[PDB]
Amino acid sequence: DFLVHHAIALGLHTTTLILVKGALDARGSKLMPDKKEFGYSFPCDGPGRGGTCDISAWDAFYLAVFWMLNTIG
Amino acid sequence: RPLWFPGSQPPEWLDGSLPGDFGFDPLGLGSDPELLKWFVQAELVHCRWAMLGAAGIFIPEALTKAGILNTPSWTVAGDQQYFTDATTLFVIEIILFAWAEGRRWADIINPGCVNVDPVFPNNKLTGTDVGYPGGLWFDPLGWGQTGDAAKLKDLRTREIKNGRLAMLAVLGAVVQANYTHTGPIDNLLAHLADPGHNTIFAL
Amino acid sequence: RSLIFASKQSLSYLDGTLPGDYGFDPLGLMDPEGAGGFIDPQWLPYAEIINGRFAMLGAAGAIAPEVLGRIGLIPQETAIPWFQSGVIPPVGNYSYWADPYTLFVLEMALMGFAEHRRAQDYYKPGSMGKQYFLGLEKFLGGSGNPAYPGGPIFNFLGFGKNEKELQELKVKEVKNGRLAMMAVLGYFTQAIFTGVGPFQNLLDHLADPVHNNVLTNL
Amino acid sequence: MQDVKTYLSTAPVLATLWFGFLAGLLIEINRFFPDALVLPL
Amino acid sequence: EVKIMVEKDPVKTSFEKWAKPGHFSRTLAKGPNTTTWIWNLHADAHDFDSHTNDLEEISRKVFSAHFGQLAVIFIWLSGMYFHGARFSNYEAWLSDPTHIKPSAQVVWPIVGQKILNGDVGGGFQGIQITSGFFQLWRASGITSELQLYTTAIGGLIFAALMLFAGWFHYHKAAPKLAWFQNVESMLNHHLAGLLGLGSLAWAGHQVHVSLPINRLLDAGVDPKEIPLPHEFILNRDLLAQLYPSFSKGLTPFFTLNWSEYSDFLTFRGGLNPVTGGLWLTDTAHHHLAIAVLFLVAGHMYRTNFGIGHSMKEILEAHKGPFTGEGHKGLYEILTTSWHAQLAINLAMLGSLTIIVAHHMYAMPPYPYLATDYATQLSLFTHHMWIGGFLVVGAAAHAAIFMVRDYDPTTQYNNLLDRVLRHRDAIISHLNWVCIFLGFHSFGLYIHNDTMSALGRPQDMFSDTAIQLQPVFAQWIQNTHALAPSLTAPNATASTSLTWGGGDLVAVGGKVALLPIPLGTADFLVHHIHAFTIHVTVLILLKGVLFARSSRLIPDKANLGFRFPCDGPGRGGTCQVSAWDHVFLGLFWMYNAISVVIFHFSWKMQSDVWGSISDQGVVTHITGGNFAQSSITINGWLRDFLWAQASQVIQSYGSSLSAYGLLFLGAHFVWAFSLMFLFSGRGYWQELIESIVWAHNKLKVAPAIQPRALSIVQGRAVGVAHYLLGGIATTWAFFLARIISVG
Amino acid sequence: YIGSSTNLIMVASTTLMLFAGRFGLAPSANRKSTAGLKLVDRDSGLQTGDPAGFTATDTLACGAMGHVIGVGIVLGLKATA
Ligand code: CLA
Ligand code: CLA
Ligand SMILES: CC1=C[C@H](O)CC(C)(C)[C@H]1/C=C/C(C)=C/C=C/C(C)=C/C=C/C=C(C)/C=C/C=C(C)/C=C/C1=C(C)C[C@H](O)CC1(C)C
Ligand SMILES: CC1=C(/C=C/C(C)=C/C=C/C(C)=C/C=C/C=C(C)/C=C/C=C(C)/C=C/C2=C(C)CCCC2(C)C)C(C)(C)CCC1
Ligand SMILES: CC1=C(C/C=C(\C)CCC[C@H](C)CCC[C@H](C)CCCC(C)C)C(=O)c2ccccc2C1=O
Ligand code: SF4
Repeated sequence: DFLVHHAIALGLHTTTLILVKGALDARGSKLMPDKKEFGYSFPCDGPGRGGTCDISAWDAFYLAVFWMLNTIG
Repeated sequence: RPLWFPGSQPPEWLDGSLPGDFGFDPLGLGSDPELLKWFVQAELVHCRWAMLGAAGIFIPEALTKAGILNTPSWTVAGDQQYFTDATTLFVIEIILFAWAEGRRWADIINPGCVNVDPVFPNNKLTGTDVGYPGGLWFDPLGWGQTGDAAKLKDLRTREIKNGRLAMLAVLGAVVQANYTHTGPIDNLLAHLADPGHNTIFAL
Repeated sequence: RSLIFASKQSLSYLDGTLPGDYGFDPLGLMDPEGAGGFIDPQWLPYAEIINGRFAMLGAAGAIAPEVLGRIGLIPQETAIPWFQSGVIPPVGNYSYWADPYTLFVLEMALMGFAEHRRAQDYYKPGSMGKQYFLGLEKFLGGSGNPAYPGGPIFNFLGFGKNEKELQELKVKEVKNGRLAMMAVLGYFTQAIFTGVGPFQNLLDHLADPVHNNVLTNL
Repeated sequence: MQDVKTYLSTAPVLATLWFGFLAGLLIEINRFFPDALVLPL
Repeated sequence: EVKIMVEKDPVKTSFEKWAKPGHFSRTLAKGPNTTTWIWNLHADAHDFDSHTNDLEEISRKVFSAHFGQLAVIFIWLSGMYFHGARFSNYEAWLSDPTHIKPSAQVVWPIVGQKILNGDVGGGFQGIQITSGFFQLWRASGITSELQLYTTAIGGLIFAALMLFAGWFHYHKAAPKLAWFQNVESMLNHHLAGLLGLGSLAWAGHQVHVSLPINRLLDAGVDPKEIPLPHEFILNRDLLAQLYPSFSKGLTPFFTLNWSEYSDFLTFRGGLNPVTGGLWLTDTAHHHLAIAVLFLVAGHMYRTNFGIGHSMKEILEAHKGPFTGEGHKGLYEILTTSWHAQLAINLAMLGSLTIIVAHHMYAMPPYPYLATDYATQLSLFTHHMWIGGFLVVGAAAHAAIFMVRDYDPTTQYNNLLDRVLRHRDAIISHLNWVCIFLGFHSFGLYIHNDTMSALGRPQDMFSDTAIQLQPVFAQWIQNTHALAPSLTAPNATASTSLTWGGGDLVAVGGKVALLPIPLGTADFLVHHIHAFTIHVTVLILLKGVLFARSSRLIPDKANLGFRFPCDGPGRGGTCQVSAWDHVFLGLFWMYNAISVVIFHFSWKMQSDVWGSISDQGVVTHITGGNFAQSSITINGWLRDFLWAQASQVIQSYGSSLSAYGLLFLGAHFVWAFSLMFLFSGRGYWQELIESIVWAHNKLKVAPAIQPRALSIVQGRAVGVAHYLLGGIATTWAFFLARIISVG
Repeated sequence: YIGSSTNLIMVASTTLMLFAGRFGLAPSANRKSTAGLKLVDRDSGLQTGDPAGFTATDTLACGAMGHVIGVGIVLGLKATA
């Protein structure tokens, strides 16, 4: 029960990690400062500047749906 | 200049200034000048420990075969019982060699700094070269401090070449004990009887 | 000017300055266009010399204890074929003063003091007669061509003083050299097929040649 | 050794030499002191 | 014109180029500036075409890399013979192999892992090996571990020779470009010198060493009293007592009385009833025939002796009215591009390894190979995975040839230009046959699952429901069983036991082989196999054909091979690259090869592998459930993935518990793959920006800037963990189940 | 064995193929067959004493086709007659 409660705390903490990261890097970040002017659910920003796949806040929600599924699983 | 491989060109880092220099560096590990001075210092204490090693392996076992002394074999000499346990014989030696080799560690790094006795400052070592400390404790006869440099280089060359024969000998005594399970004086007398057959291929 | 088994690729580099320059190179091995480490025109004539002289010491040496045993000049214990003489201890082992594994270490110690000196004269001629070697390093200097040193030791009768005489005699060395390599290769295949020494193979063929050839005997 | 020791000081070699020493140490701790669940000191 | 072109000392053997890591690439020679430099350091390490534009130095790099690979394989073989010599029970297994399991790995007793040294038999503790080395050494005639140690030190000698040759052919005498472009000589010396003389030398070993020792091993003679292999060569009467045809002594070979060699050169067929492995009189006649046939085929091409073929003259005379100027320039393709030859060689080596897998479960070449079921499952599974990886790499280097070595000026109106000219037709008709195969195999499985779920067993595709009997396979198996009587006279028995010629071979109370039935279940799973192979061909051939350009991106060849995308334009151009098609074909190779080895494991655990009791009754491992449960996905999940996984999960506390640990850790690596596959770079880059902020706060910022992995690199890491985790899952489940029930 | 059928075939298979390679009936080193099976002359570079162009390669090549064909005729007639 101790070990799976730390699994639960891992799940809530990592889902909160992706979701707080999506909510607070929603307007912009150091990779792309104008994320607010591209809307919420934009796909990417192109292969330039290293690569900007899943840069949007909707994509952090997308990656944290897997983490809520793993958490509640 | 005598060289180990008379057709080969001698290496640039081995200029013949070192004692016992015969240009033998096929792997070239002494190419760095800072690492060459460490390796010459490594070869000096290797030579003198092996000559002290060869006088405790081949000298008393020859006296054991001749019946002069009843000392055990060199392989089973550490297994014998003494007044001090062999586990705590090491930490006495480690403490005594933290002053012997640790003060030797400073001479390789900083030359001419540990040549003064700390208890009595009037006592000092009459040595100017790294690896050859001199003084009364190490050169009580004064043969290593000569005015001429050609005789001094040959005497240091005589020290190195006597050393590297023993580094072949103590390594030779290790593998002979692993292969024949017999003392190297007894391996010599077995080889002195029939040298055609009593060899490494006698199995 | 005898020329056999030649091609226009082969005569581009075999111009006749060699002793055994008969033009025989169908594969194109002494080509100077792709000269490398061991396939090059500087090592390959010198490789045929050392393989020739070891085969002339080999073809004569593998038949001499068998010929001398039939005429009665050596004891019959040493009058044995070459393969059952400690070389291959499966087909036969003869007891010398040492076992052949110790004798091999004595071999490569003396070959290592003889062929390392022969090696470094090829890479640079005359560079070995400078370091001290038993007071005899002056005679071991060699010529520019490393196959023929011709010093006071390797030419100690001085036979072949004239340049025209020595060059024509070099042709007789390689032609006797090449015949000895085919003899030792001939000695090797007869030792496996017939299983008996080469002088017995000559004596068996000289009695009944139509019943003791290669086709009848395996 | 101006460049051989530079290669020996690279990131994969020094990770192999440290973790070879690190796993070499922790295995030899786990031989003379095995099954260690509670630190007694 | 074929002759040796080398040149002396191209690069000096120095360690100053070892110290600079990115010396081969101009971009990496400036040193690191981000953490992506480390990944492009390894990504461009072997990519020799991206280093230099000179094909001569590229070919020298490839030749010395081949020698380094040969050194690595000889070090590996040295290890496996040293493990047989010192850390095995090969003499104990060789005394009696029907009760002692093959084991050649001893672990150290350190942390509780000494339970992995299990009771394999013969008074020995160790990891039970499944690599088949013990049966291979029994087929080689190896009797003692001194011979294994001699082969290990000889392999170490050859590994030092390959290292010396790799140094020699890059730093002392490296060949020039026209030496590597002599492909006629290379084929002449690979067909005759390598595969012909290699088969001839192994035929000589299997005449003198393998055959009499393995004949004495069939007689129950103890291997410590069996005469040594050179005693048959020396004492030929000892060789003649086992085969009287040796008493004639090489005179029937040169007088064409080869039928007098019928004592030891036979066309028997089938398996040895003593051991369960092929006959070595047949394996020696096989090697003598493929040697007298590869040496004939090695005298085909024109080097410099007048006779032969210029293969450009073979190609340029092969032109047809449906193609026009076909086959022209393909010699210039295959002699100026290493990737095109790599594509062909990788396709042949992968397909050949798949041939090896089928021709070893079916015709087991080694004594007691078939009855040791762990060896058979592991050898088939290993060669299927290697073959699938090599055919995906074949399509990879085909695509790299298109993006980096395909010159359109030299290829006009040939076969390759016209294949590019109708690539929409190829990919669309392949797409149609893939969708048709997907419905007509997997929807048939879904139909069987649905009517078995709905309580309609008569509405299914069973052997009792609507039958789908493979009449072509069931006829070709009868044609291969009823062959010796009329179409292949001179055969004592038939080629394989799995054809239908009877001969229930029982070795050690365990079934070696018998007639393999083919029913509705085999039809369904073979159509699954054809479907999955076709879809893997579809992604891979789409990446080869659309490597140059597409309707979407007409300048795709300028973007390269390992580029992620063009961008979010044209609706989104994600995974347009040919690399991404190799990346997806790796998953489809997982799907294809995993269903192949699953069909293999269930098909022979249900219909082949088992035991024979008295009065000729055969009890299989999972008795007869392939014909009824392998037609539904619930049977595959239930009677294969659940019933046979009841030995990988309760192996804990035993010697097979490392298979349980790697089963679970393989699930871990697979779910770790789903982190890299499903995510993208920019999220991880901004998360790393937050971590870099936390490092800036505590002044522990590295000067090498932490970066997220690249999109090509993130897909590469995801597919590497997906293949590693899933393949290790199947490896652990297979090697726990078939060791436990074997 | 001299008058046996194995010797008479293998002599005649080797002799007729060497006759074909010398008298311009078979492909050799100095004459090439095209796709139309027409003998066209070439310079392979190999020099022997034959005025026709027969070299040391062809006496090994036609000896081999004297032997590859000749083995098959002997063992073909051994299984049949
Ligand atoms: C009859 C001569 C002959 C034979 C036997 C081979 C054999 C081989 N070649 Mg080679 N080759 C030759 C001549 C020959 N070559 C010619 C004439 C050309 C020039 C046009 C090439 C150019 C060529 C290249 C460019 C490469 C090879 C490679 C290969 C290797 C195949 C890969 C492998 O794993 O095989 C199985 C491997 C083995 C069984 C190992 C055997 C190694 C031993 C020491 C023999 C090799 C030395 C030599 C070729 C033959 C000496 C015979 C000796 C036993 C008496 C193998 C060593 C490939 C390779 O791996 O490069 C290193 C490679 O791509 N070949
Ligand atoms: C005969 C074999 C062969 C040949 C010669 C090559 C040669 C090459 N490949 Mg490859 N290829 C092949 C077969 C082969 N491959 C197969 C088997 C596949 C399918 C996977 C492909 C797919 C393919 C693609 C997708 C691409 C290449 C490319 C490359 C090039 C350089 C790659 C590099 O620098 O290494 C880099 C090496 C590594 C990163 C090592 C990682 C090894 C794997 C991926 C992970 C570890 C696996 C290991 C078994 C698990 C251990 C885990 C443990 C440590 C915990 C080079 C031309 C690349 C290129 O640009 O070509 C020009 C590239 O884009 N290959
Ligand atoms: C230089 C070079 C050059 C390049 O670099 C390359 C190379 C090759 C690398 C090189 C070389 C090298 C080498 C040869 C090495 C080796 C060494 C040695 C052997 C040492 C020993 C060394 C040795 C040593 C010190 C020794 C020591 C010893 C001792 C202490 C002993 C002791 C003892 C005694 C008394 C007796 C008793 O009862 C016991 C005991 C206790 C036991
Ligand atoms: C000088 C002269 C002459 C002569 C010539 C001649 C006579 C020739 C000969 C030649 C010959 C006569 C040749 C032959 C050759 C042979 C060969 C080249 C062989 C090869 C072989 C092989 C190829 C192999 C074999 C086989 C087979 C086939 C099968 C299986 C088995 C075996 C492997 C064994 C005359 C008189 C005209 C005139 C004057 C001058
Ligand atoms: C996790 C993840 C990352 C981040 C991955 C990173 C940063 C790799 C981490 C590698 C190691 C763990 C860091 C480097 C380790 C150093 C060698 C230092 C050693 C420290 C310990 C390992 C000893 C991506 O960049 C990415 C990109 C595209 C799609 C998916 C993903 C993705 O899922
Ligand atoms: S690969 Fe990345 S950059 Fe390209 S379209 Fe997809 S998400 Fe956008």
